Amino acid sequence: LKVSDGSSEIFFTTPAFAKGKESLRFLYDGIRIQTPEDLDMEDNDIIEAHREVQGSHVEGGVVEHPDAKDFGSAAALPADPTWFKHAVFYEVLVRAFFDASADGSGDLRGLIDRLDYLQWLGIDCIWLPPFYDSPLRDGGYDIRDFYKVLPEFGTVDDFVALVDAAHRRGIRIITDLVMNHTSESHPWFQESRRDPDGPYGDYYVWSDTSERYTDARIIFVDTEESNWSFDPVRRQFYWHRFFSHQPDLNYDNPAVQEAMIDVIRFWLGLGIDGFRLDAVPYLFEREGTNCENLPETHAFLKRVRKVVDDEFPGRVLLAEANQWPGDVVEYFGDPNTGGDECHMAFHFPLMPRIFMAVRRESRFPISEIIAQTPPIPDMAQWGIFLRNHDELTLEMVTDEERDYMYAEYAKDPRMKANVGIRRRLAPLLDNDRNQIELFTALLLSLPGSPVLYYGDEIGMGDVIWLGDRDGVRIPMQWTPDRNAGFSTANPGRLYLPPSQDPVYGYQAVNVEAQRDTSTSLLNFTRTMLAVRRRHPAFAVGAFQELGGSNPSVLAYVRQVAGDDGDTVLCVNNLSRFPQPIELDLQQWTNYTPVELTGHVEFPRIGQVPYLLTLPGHGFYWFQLTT
Amino acid sequence: INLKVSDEIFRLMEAFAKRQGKEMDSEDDIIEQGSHVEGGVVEHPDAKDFGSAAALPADPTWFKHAVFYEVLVRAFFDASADGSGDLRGLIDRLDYLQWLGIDCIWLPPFYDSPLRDGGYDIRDFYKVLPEFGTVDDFVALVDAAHRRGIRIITDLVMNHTSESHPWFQESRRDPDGPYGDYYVWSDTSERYTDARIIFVDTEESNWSFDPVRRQFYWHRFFSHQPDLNYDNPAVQEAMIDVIRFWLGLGIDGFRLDAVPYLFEREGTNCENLPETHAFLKRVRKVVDDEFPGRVLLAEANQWPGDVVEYFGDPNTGGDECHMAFHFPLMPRIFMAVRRESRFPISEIIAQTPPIPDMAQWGIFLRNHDELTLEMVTDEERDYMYAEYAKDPRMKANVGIRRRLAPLLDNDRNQIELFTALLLSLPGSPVLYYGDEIGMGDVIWLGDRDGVRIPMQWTPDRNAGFSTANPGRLYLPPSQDPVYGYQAVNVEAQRDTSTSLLNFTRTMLAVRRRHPAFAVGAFQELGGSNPSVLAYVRQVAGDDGDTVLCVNNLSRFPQPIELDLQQWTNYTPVELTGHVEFPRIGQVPYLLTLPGHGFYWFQLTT
Amino acid sequence: LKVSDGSSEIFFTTPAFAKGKESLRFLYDGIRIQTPEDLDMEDNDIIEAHREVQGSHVEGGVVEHPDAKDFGSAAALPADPTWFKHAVFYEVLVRAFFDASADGSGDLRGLIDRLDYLQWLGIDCIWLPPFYDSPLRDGGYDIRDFYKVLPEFGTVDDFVALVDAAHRRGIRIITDLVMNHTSESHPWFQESRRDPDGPYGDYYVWSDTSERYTDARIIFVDTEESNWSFDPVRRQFYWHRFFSHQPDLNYDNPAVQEAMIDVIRFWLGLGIDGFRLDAVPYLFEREGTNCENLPETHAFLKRVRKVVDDEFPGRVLLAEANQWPGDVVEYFGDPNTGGDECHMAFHFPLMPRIFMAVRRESRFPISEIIAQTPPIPDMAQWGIFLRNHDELTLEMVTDEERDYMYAEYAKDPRMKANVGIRRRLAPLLDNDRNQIELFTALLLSLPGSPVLYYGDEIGMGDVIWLGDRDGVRIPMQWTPDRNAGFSTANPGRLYLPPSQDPVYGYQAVNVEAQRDTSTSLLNFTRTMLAVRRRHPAFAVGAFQELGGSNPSVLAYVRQVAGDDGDTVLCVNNLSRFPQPIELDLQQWTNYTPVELTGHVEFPRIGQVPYLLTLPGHGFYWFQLTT
Ligand SMILES: [Ca+2]
Ligand SMILES: [Ca+2]
Ligand SMILES: [Ca+2]
Ligand SMILES: [Ca+2]
Repeated sequence: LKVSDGSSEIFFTTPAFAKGKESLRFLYDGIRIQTPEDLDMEDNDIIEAHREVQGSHVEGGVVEHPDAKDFGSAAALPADPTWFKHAVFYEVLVRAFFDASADGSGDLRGLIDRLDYLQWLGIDCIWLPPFYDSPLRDGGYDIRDFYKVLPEFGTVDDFVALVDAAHRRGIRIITDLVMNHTSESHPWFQESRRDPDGPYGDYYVWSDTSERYTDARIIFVDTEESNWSFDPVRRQFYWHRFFSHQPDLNYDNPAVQEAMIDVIRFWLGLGIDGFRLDAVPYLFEREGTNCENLPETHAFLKRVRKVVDDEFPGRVLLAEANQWPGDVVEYFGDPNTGGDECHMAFHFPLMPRIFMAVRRESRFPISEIIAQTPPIPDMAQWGIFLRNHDELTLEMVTDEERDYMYAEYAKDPRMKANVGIRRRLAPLLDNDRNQIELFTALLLSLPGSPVLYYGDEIGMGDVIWLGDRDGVRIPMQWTPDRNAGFSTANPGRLYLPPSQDPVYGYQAVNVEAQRDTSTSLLNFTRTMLAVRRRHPAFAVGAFQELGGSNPSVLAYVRQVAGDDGDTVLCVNNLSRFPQPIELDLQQWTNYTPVELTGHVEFPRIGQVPYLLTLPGHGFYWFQLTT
Repeated sequence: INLKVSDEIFRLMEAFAKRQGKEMDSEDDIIEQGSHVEGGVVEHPDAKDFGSAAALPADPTWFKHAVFYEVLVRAFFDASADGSGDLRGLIDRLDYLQWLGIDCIWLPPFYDSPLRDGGYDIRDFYKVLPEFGTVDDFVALVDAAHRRGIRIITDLVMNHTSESHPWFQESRRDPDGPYGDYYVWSDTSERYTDARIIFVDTEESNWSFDPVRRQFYWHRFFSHQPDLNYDNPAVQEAMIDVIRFWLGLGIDGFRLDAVPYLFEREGTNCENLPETHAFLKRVRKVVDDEFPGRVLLAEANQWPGDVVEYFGDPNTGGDECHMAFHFPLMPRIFMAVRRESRFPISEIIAQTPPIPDMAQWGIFLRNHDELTLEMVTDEERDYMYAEYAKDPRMKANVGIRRRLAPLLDNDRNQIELFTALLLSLPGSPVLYYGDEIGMGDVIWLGDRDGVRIPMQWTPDRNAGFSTANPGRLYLPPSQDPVYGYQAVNVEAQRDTSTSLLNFTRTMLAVRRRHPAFAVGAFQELGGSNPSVLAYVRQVAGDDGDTVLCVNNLSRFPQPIELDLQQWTNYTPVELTGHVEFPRIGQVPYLLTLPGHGFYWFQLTT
Repeated sequence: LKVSDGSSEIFFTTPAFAKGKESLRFLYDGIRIQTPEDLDMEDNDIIEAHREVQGSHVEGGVVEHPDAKDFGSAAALPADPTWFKHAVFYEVLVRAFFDASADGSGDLRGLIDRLDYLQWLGIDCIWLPPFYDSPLRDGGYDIRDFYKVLPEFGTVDDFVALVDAAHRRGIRIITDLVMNHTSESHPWFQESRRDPDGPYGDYYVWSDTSERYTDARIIFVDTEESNWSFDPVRRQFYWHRFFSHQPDLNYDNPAVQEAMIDVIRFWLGLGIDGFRLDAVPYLFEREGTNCENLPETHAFLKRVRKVVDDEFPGRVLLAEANQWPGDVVEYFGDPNTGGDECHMAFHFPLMPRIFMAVRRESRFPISEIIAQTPPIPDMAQWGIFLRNHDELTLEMVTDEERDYMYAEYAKDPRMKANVGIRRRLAPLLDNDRNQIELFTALLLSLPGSPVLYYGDEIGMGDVIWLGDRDGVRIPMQWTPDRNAGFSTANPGRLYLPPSQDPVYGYQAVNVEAQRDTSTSLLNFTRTMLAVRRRHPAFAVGAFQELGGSNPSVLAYVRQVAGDDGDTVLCVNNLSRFPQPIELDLQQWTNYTPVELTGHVEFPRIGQVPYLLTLPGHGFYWFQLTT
């Protein structure tokens, strides 16, 4: 008799295969069995082994959804409305970290088991890309059910257990949430194309003609030909700002707005602490405009921010906005209010300038965007991560008018080749350890809350051939064991093969090998993460670029405002050669720099230009004491 | 000063050129033709515009006596050192194919294309994709292949073009122009509603609204693949001129793709229309009149019985396609092994319709085709219809093109058994590149791209396929611990005599010495054991080639008593070892076989 | 029909296997063949494929040897009796570099093909471990024939071609040569145990008792029990200072001395430029002494040095001597003579102190041995290589009386574990790129001629399980191809398997990958090799350790004596943390340091302590101009 599941097979009056699972369902010739003569079983027959309240339900023409009271109440933390400024974020796919169910795909159940590593690393909050139920036609960003987590990951109660356990250690949880669109398979859309006179008939934008909203540009110009697609059911055009399978929400309907914010109370009611809003420059669409950054779109964001500010105190709202600095600051809100919209916006053109600066060996590309950066509300924080494109529209922020480097990125072969490809830090810097430590020093010292991608802390690579976005979404390399220790299942049943690259593969780089070795990149990242934790000037301090005699090196002091305030000095060399520089630190005369990693005392600053020397791509961190 | 040279090294141009394995030309920091539209006419080159390739002596039956080798040009060999397989690289590796013992090479589409659908979206019918080479490089290919007895056929999508085709750009821009009616256009979507959607999960309608022409165009496949109005007489002559072009260069034939969807009529399913066969009958006419001795193959994801008429009228001996493909073959062979019974194979043969005399079936070892990704099955005529879902392996590899070795868990015995059937059963066999050395599949990079991984030649860098940086490779060679190039490759397999490659070559060389495997009659022999499938391939006439093939489908040793009194007093000679077995009398001949084993015998006088 | 050679098999009135060889001999059933019916060949028979003036000949009781005039005359270089001071040596096994014969073992024939890489790297002379005919019972150090090169490597004419081609590019050739002993299989020994009254009966030390020379210690105390072994033929004890199969030469016989120096004229007459003398503290043995460093042993070395000085001008003589500095200086000769013995002696305890210094993060372990080092003749040069033990007796130089670190090496786990094991630089430093660049900066700047082991320039590792000495003797990793591009033959027929280690293997590190990448260790070594070439103060300059305010960093100036002399400054940090140091460079007031790799100009030195800053394990190289 054969017993099979697809990848693993075992041959055997009597009434072993389960023994790394308990939980499995067995059938024979399409018959759910619980002795062979009873079932007319003959030689060389086959038994199959398949896996075994959970989901919004459409009843009488109405899509019902459960409430947060139907599930367990997760314990929250002492409310600190300014935690997101001191936080270090860790973006990671649930699919890619750990597989506890041994089903080939990383699940929530694996995430709780790996929380000891993330605390040991020194992160303060985990950022989860969308994991709700979806057909996975656009990387989980085409939500099919807001109230149902993807079954391949787990159940909602597993999410409550994660928020609980991550909270017991002092770590928070945020997630993406697509605002502009849902998937075709969402019940709201299926009701619109079938019951126009029903309650969900105007939940989406419908028009008898395509010559409407013509001034808006097509984001995915290589795949889609128009933001209007002819639905075969309703016999009408529906508005999709991304792909055809992603119809845009009609926020012109107030029930849509009330439904979307209701989903926001649902997860906040469960215990989550934050949200990154995806595709928010496209909520509202009006004729004659580009259907982007409209004032009513910002008005809805203001309403959401209060709903949280009132009902869910101490939460955080982030904004994914592929816009040049000066246009994203609008999504912080009105400056006089001190923050009436998203608490955080991401400074996208940061590394695109940092990358070009170290290749041009000059600080000017970085000093420019910092001065050009507008001020933000005091209770707000810029979001700085080490990537060039956003994980929704693989495009880089640029401005023909306000970016002097606009025509210079294409003059870089590394930039011109990795266009539209999201890559990890190590392959972006050709695995140069000196540069990896340099880019990490900048990200952990520049004004704003840093975001770390999973795997960049040990030097993981990417399989770009697997996708321009999925290539960076490879399983986390834990051990040099099978499946990189990420799953104890068959390799052919995994969601994606762990990288077997000769230099970036799990056999060569993983947490186990780096953990058991000093001078490992993992220990470097953890050391800097612990150093930065002991100094709030790295999170809420004021930025001041200092006078230098050498533009090849970027130097700046971050000082916590007030007497006896935390004052650190960061010096970063962008040249591949040793460079000297005299510093204009006369503002801190009689201050004594103390290097942070080694606690080594350096000469006391005075009134003469302070002389430092750095190697190729080196950096220094001093504490300014008195 | 110091200088970086990148595509990284810190004279400079030459020194960088030599280290990259490329030619130089190929005070005064970093250092980094087909068809043409002439107003409103899309002019295309002619067959006389290039040199003529040397052809082979006219054989009106070679397609029957042939073993085909499907190879994606992007995957065999890279000579331009650009990371992708080109034409130029293929001609170098003709020595391996001639040594392997194939007869002709089948090439997936290589035309200029934006590669939005595996090169099946043709942007220009008269320009080879620049990464693959140029039209002049094909002439050298067809020439070089022919100087050694090897022929060339390629895919040719018939039903649709790419959206980027100049015919479609003039159709949506100049509706009153000469190309404005080269495609099907509609003002409503409620037309041809009785036709089913092929890609039901990707597309929601076979009509699509162009923003320029503000009209609905017909596409049987993808939105970038608009169907062609074959009711337009100029479309036909333009397409048969495309056929005239390559045949004038020297190609030995084509496979016509998506042909059951050419014409369209309201009230029908827009499939297998009489005008579609009437058109193909005219294409036959023009190839037999102008280029005698060429072959037309019909891609048809249809059930045997719904494909036989694509051969044409049997009275004429075949006035349409010379070849239709017998698709449900291995799905029954695969089921037969899991059933340890010969009924899944013996039943399809007992219900396969006749074919014209100058026709031939096409057999390949795959469960799904390359255009779509569906497994053919008929609720009425397939008695295994529902039992495929009762197989976890079949259920897992659904819509997934997978090679032979992963399908059979790399079981050497099973691979030899499937190879023996493919090379002995009636029909011209097709070998996918990699099945000869037991290559593996990557899967994760595409349902159809998983089998399109680079040819694993040597255990050197890039599997000996390219001399370029692995980053510039179009697809990385498989580094699987069992299926990788370090484990399986042409270099190692050629050495060890017990290798699969030496096995397949031995079968190819043995089959070449016996035409009964190609044009002989088929006669299943009654066996007392249903686990064993034994058949005879006999050539009509005295002293005709008569071979006996016995195949065991159980994983255990099995005996079999056979009915060979029609061949009394003969002597079975095994082909691989030329060992003489006892002469057959009036007794049921007894044979014993290992698990998943097979014997080939030659009944001689 | 089968055609086989052992690892590769091919099955086939007719009269392919040769096609990557021409050259092969074929036999069938022990019959040298040049049609099967002629030879009674049947089905399933087998044909074997075997490989096809060269050797000293023992005639009438006398071991005759050829002369240098019987072979081709290799062109020499313009005589420069001081080239060995400016030279950078590259020790490499012929067996391990390249296999041109495709026989599984690296040959001389491969060495000429790879000479373009060694010039491109920037070496000045190649050092070849012993390659004469030998039974390979002790790593080729048990010479069986001085006049016959090992056939597995090639012929003598292949050695003349190598000396020719290496000379056309400006590179020289030296080799080891065992002085104290030969192998049992040497014809001189076989004549001694068989014909005592013959000419070779007193070529070795024979005694009827073992109670002679009792005060000498046993080197290989773990394998041998006595330096006396009872020969079964002569029925007498013969003296072996190493292993039993290595009987010591009897230099008390003057014909032995004349024969040994004759071998020296043989290779120098061919065209070689140098010799490292192996086991020279054991030539002469006298009763009551330790049979080591005896004055008559030094007297023989003096005689040899002249024989070269007179007949072979411009050659070089090196001395392998596991002795503390102060005892090895004796092998330079009498200081007043200016050099009457070996031109070079190797400073063994260099890195043993350098290793302990960077682990103790203090310059004192290095500053001590330098001051304790005695002066040497002006026309002499210390030999500095990066290893801890010598490749003959896997032991480390130490002195209970004159080594203050004597009892401290065992207190280091890395040292205590790698005892008796010769390891490469990268595994010795845990593949820390910063430390590898630091140890290389010291070796390329300290007083003396540097010696580089093959593979350490790209970061190769070792397979210590293959042998305590053979583990470092793995094939050179050229390409990620089969056999690391070292041989185009079967992997099972290779002499040793190329390292497939996940981090040190050829797939991960090889010359091809490093050559095509900036910031690669190969390019670093080549850059430093080209920088040092443009500055003779790195070879013949005077050493002066400078006054420093921080013992964590080693600083020294190397100046070519005279006006406008070459003056470089090397600063080397031994701490894993950033460290500042004020330099006492008042001797070079108004001198301007110019960093060598980047040509960056640093502040002009004056009368105030000069301040520099370094990172963890960093180093700087400045040129002192005026
Ligand atoms: Ca919208
Ligand atoms: Ca190419
Ligand atoms: Ca059509
Ligand atoms: Ca001696």
